[PDB]
Amino acid sequence: TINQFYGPDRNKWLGPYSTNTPPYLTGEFPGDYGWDTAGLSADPETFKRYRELELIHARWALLGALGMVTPELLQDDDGIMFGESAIWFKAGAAIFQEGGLNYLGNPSLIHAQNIVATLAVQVVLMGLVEGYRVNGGPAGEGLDPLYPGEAFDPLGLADDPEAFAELKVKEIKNGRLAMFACLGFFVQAIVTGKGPIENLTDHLANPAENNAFAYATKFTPQ
Amino acid sequence: LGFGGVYHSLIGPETLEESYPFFGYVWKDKNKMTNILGYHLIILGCGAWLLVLKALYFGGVYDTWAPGGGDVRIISNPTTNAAIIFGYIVKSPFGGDGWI
Amino acid sequence: PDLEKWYGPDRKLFLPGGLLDRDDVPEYLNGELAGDYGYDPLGLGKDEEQVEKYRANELLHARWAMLAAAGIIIPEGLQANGADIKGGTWFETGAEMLNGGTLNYFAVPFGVVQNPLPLAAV
Amino acid sequence: SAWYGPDRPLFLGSLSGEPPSYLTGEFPGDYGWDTAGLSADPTTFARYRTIELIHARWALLGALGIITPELLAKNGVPFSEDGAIWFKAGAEIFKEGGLNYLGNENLIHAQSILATLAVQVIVMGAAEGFRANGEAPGVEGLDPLYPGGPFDPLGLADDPEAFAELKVKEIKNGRLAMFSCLGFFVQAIVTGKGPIQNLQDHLADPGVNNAFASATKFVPTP
Amino acid sequence: EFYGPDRAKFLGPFSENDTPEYLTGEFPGDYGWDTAGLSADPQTFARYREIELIHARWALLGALGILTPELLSQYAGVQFGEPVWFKAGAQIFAAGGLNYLGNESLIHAQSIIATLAVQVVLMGLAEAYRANGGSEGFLDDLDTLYPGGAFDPLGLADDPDTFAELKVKEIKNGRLAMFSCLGFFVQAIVTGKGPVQNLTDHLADPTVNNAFASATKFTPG
Amino acid sequence: MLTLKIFVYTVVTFFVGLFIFGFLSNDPSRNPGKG
Amino acid sequence: LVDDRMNGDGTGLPFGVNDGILGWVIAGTLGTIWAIYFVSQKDL
Ligand code: CHL
Ligand code: CHL
Ligand code: CLA
Ligand code: CLA
Ligand code: CLA
Ligand SMILES: CC1=C[C@H](O)CC(C)(C)[C@H]1/C=C/C(C)=C/C=C/C(C)=C/C=C/C=C(C)/C=C/C=C(C)/C=C/C1=C(C)C[C@H](O)CC1(C)C
Ligand SMILES: CC1=C[C@H](O)CC(C)(C)[C@H]1/C=C/C(C)=C/C=C/C(C)=C/C=C/C=C(C)/C=C/C=C(C)/C=C/C1=C(C)C[C@H](O)CC1(C)C
Ligand SMILES: CC1=C[C@H](O)CC(C)(C)[C@H]1/C=C/C(C)=C/C=C/C(C)=C/C=C/C=C(C)/C=C/C=C(C)/C=C/C1=C(C)C[C@H](O)CC1(C)C
Repeated sequence: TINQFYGPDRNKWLGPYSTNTPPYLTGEFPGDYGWDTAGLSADPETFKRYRELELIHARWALLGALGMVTPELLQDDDGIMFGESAIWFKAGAAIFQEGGLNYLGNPSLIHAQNIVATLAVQVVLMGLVEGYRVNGGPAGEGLDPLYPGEAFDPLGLADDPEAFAELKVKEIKNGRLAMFACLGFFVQAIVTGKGPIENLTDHLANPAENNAFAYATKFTPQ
Repeated sequence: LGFGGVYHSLIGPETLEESYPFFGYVWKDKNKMTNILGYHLIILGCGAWLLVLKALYFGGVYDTWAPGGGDVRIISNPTTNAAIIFGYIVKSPFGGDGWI
Repeated sequence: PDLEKWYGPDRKLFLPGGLLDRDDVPEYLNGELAGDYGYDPLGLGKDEEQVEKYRANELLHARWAMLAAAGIIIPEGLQANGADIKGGTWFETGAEMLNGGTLNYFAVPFGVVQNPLPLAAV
Repeated sequence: SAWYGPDRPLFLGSLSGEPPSYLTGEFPGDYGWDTAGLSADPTTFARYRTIELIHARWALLGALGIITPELLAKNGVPFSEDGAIWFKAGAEIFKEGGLNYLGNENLIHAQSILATLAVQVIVMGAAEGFRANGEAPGVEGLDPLYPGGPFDPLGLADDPEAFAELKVKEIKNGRLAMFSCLGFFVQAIVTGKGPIQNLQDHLADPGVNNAFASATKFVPTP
Repeated sequence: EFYGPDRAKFLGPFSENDTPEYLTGEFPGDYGWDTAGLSADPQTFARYREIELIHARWALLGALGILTPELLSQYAGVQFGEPVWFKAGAQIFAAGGLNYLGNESLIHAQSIIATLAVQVVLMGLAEAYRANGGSEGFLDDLDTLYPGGAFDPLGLADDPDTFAELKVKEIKNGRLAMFSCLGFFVQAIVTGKGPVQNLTDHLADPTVNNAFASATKFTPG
Repeated sequence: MLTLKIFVYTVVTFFVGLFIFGFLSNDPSRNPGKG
Repeated sequence: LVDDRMNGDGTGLPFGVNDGILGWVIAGTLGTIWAIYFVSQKDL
């Protein structure tokens, strides 16, 4: 039910072991499990700002974490589709080879060679849409800065309040899941330099000696 | 062009800003003078880029310095660097270099 | 916003004010339908009710031709650029499936799907 | 240009929306760039304002101290190649010639970094401690963020509106210089060359000699 | 001394004039150096003061645990698998195992996954009990920051004046141990040697072996 | 011998700078007329 | 060679500059006049 996550006896960051809940986090907004051991959300309006950039961070981390492995998923046995650029942390070098930036292995898709020009178009367009996000325009102006839902919600869905509560905590949990997974993505890029799916296959081959303990010697300052 | 010119001299509007604010101007409307300069300068940039299109993509213009006595040459790798272009525009106008 | 530039008694015409007087437009165009430019030189407009009757034909015609223009420019561009469209050029696309031929769908970004549908059932 | 009041310029132009209620435009450098709201409490606002200004002054000083020596090195002043590029200047004290200011043997010529840092600690600790009190020997008690007096012998802080627009000029130039300084630390980490040398190589061919030419240097290997 | 407006501060005379209005020296270790202003609210005072105390204790144990094996290997004639504090993680990957006093009778562990599992479950239970401040009546009371009972068998939780004096002693020792452990951390990176060996090498030639002799080890080229 | 060049270049830029900022410096208002 | 000559005649020297000190003093003189004019601008 709703009170399982928005009641005063809601789900917490320790279950029934969160006795010293912060007073200001009463379970009104999505999440609100009380994990504020650093106490950086003491001020109310600042807590609002941190929550808004939390949901923005969460959504763009959802895009990132999902899009990490899709080219590596579509990677074939030898790689006519993509060469060394199938890996996530080698994707940018898809602009500097002799052919161009092909989306799915063919010249018919994208096929760009001016990284500076696509940089300029990206910057102008999405800086403009950030200005629309913070002020308003064609979609809406006086709506909720975090939760507008007017032109971006065409499939119904967003009409019921307990549905709002449920699938908003579904948002915050899925976003935090992608957020944590993305940290995994960057740090496995650092400590190993190997792709996620191929690391997963190497671990499922033999979990015993293949672990991060096998790379604990790599950062040793000899 | 001549038909349009005689039309605007004879039956064209006698004063422009009462019907076309985009085309009318008092000579102290400095913002709209700057707008007119912007339009004309965009036209001149378009003409220069048209010469670019001819020199690099339409296979024209004669180079006198091709071996054997010159050739009409489609220009590949033009030198656009600021050092040479500006040094070409800020040098002496005498026989030592020649300014322009 | 800014409906006066296209609607109302004073609107954009097919000729400007110096060459076209505002009285040379026939009476049944007074600035209430979209695209009202006062360009009816022959006797096809006749009256506003017949204008409304041809409006449905004109709008569906415009939308159909808009779909036709997009579906002409896209598959031939894909064929010329390298996509396996197998008949992207628009006025030979029917000649592909006569004896045992087929078609291919390039539905971006995950296209390249071989269609086994025969022409009679299609 | 009405740098104060409600009609002040903002941090996104017309698309900025509503500036925060706790920032109404009393202080220089005001544009409403408060996405995370670090400055909710006025005491915290004051501490961050002092930190920003001290960093602005230090960034301006570092900007000239990072541009001038390599300019003189390429303009006939006999700097060593070691000390011409700023991040290696501290290594010049380890050489037999010592630290030669402007390439002069009988100028500075320091060889004891231990004593140099010791006198540096003493002098700057005294200076910053006198800054912290607001009272110094011979200096009365006044504004700690804007002392003037002995620090303004020219007397340009006497007139109010010119003093305010000069405050705006100072904070904006400081922000520009701190962009520059963070950029110089970025080229120092990435390029390993001086910033003026980076601009010089960028002017040879701006198509390829830009930031995109170094995107594949820090990529990890398995 | 260390309490009230005549307490010691973070700059001595240089801090006599300007201090935050919200730092009165009530809490131990208060010298009033919050010049960044990251702590304006009492709620974050409570939470982040608890953060400071737990970091103080944990850095003290880290400092006592880093120098002990190297100070037992040198000047004491005791052998181990690997005496270096930041190289003691890799010593488990040899055939020897996890050795306590140079002898295979003690511990002799070779299952890092199992011992990490028991560490994480024990630590999770203990830390949840810490954050709970007790549960179901069992220690479900007390200070949650200064426990005393069930953790002070020596009976030094009484006489609050000298108790607070030793409390300030504790927070000062914790900050000094934070220095010591941070120094161990960065000396592991800029040099890659043991701190005891570093101290021993520095004593022979303090003019040559300093921080500046390794100041060019991270220059970019 | 380049010292002569430096001196004359300095004085030429000085006179030219006087000209440039003199006519930049609100020159059309230096008139007795009502303008 | 029998004499020391400037040897900069021609060669495409921008503004006739052959050594950096001359460009630096040109910029210095123009900046000096500019600073005088700017600080003494608005008549007063
Ligand atoms: C430097 C060389 C360069 C070259 C050779 C190409 C070549 C190409 N690029 Mg490009 N590009 C290049 C640089 C760059 N591109 C881009 C960004 C893009 C994008 C974003 C796209 C391309 C695409 C294309 C292709 C367009 C041809 C086509 O499909 O025609 C036939 C098609 C047309 C003539 C028009 C089709 C328009 C399309 C939007 C139709 C949509 C129809 C729907 C009904 C829309 C309905 C929406 C709403 C209203 C309901 C083509 C192979 C397209 C591609 O790969 O498509 C698969 C594409 O989408 N480029 C950038 C960044 C600014 C570049 C920078 O240098
Ligand atoms: C969040 C955005 C983002 C991230 C994380 C990356 C990451 C990367 N890009 Mg990249 N890019 C990003 C955006 C963009 N890139 C490009 C264009 C290119 C090109 C042209 C190339 C790359 C390449 C690379 C890789 C360089 C190798 C390396 O070790 O780098 C440093 C990365 C690490 C040490 C790993 C850890 C990353 C982690 C610290 C990042 C997360 C925090 C960041 C500070 C981001 C903060 C937000 C803002 C500033 C982006 C790398 C993994 C190169 C490549 O693929 O080479 C094989 C390459 O050639 N990018 C564009 C323009 C379209 C971008 C636009 O947004
Ligand atoms: C930068 C991302 C980010 C940001 C801005 C926030 C922000 C917020 N979180 Mg959240 N959280 C995140 C990531 C983030 N979180 C992730 C990935 C998880 C999954 C582990 C969680 C799980 C979580 C829970 C369970 C709860 C919150 C809550 C909150 C709110 C109050 C707590 C707070 O203010 O702490 C301050 C946060 C910051 C100052 C910014 C975080 C960035 C830090 C400083 C850098 C990285 C930290 C650390 C090094 C990461 C590495 C460790 C990793 C293995 C986890 C607040 C608006 C509480 C709430 O009330 O819900 C609304 C709540 O109980 N979060
Ligand atoms: C261009 C940057 C800039 C600007 C616009 C200002 C502007 C101002 N400062 Mg300031 N300052 C700066 C940089 C700047 N400062 C730097 C880098 C430092 C660190 C050394 C300081 C340290 C400082 C202190 C301690 C104080 C001020 C004060 C003031 C205010 C009154 C003084 C005044 O008007 O003199 C005129 C300002 C100018 C004419 C602009 C400066 C341009 C000079 C000529 C360039 C110098 C560069 C040159 C190569 C020398 C190298 C620097 C060297 C001295 C280290 C005023 C609004 C006083 C105040 O707070 O007001 C009450 C005061 O107490 N400043
Ligand atoms: C992570 C360890 C840690 C923590 C949690 C604290 C926490 C606290 N300190 Mg403390 N401090 C520390 C380390 C720490 N300190 C160290 C190592 C020193 C010696 C330099 C000091 C010296 C000190 C003094 C003199 C005082 C405090 C005070 C305080 C309290 C005031 C709130 C505040 O400081 O705002 C918020 C603080 C932060 C948000 C800190 C963020 C940390 C970032 C990462 C900056 C890192 C800086 C970098 C590592 C510096 C290099 C180390 C260098 C000094 C050698 C607070 C509870 C005041 C007090 O009254 O005591 C009760 C006070 O007077 N501290
Ligand atoms: C709350 C709290 C409380 C307590 O007490 C204290 C503390 C500790 C403070 C806390 C916590 C915190 C945290 C956890 C944080 C975290 C964060 C994160 C996660 C980040 C990341 C983050 C991350 C992220 C976003 C990421 C993202 C990603 C992305 C976009 C990607 C993109 C991409 C793609 C698609 C692909 C291609 O090829 C490339 C690119 C283009 C690049
Ligand atoms: C506002 C806000 C709000 C929102 O909301 C959020 C956020 C985002 C957080 C924000 C932002 C922030 C930022 C950006 C910051 C930054 C700053 C800086 C950059 C600084 C620097 C700053 C900088 C600086 C000081 C610098 C300095 C420098 C120096 C000293 C140098 C020195 C030197 C020299 C001379 C030379 C030699 O050879 C070397 C040396 C000796 C070394
Ligand atoms: C206080 C007082 C009072 C009394 O009474 C009077 C007096 C004496 C006047 C005074 C003093 C003052 C002062 C000290 C001043 C200073 C200033 C400055 C330093 C500025 C800078 C300023 C500076 C600055 C902005 C800087 C900037 C820089 C930059 C942009 C850079 C850029 C870049 C980069 C990124 C990189 C590349 O590779 C190159 C480039 C491209 C080039």
